[PDB]
Amino acid sequence: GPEQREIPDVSTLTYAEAVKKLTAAGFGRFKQANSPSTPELVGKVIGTNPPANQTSAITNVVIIIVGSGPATKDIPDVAGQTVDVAQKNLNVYGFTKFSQASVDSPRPAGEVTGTNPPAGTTVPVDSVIELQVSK
Repeated sequence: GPEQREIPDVSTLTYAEAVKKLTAAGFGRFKQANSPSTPELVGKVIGTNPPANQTSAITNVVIIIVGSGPATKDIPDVAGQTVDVAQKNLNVYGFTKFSQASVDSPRPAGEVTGTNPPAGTTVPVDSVIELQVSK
């Protein structure tokens, strides 16, 4: 038997599968990374550095990359309503981290004038949205 062990091809199906089977293969040295990719493949391994078809020495660090599917949303238009009410509606369908930018109030005041990124821009929901409010 070689010092190299074969990497199970169940990794492709799920990270959980990868780890358990690879653990049963004798590997205990891992390096994990995840990269944003096609959301419908979230949680599965999208690639390992040691191949599933070749045998790799068990002294090797297995670099396992997980397919990460982030929650992203387009910032909607909720301008024309109050800062408090706008954040509330937007939060339900969008983001939880807000920042406020003061813009000059000609006629509207207190009400949301718009968003920092142009409406329709899709960004990670974990990212901070800046709301343009009439000071």
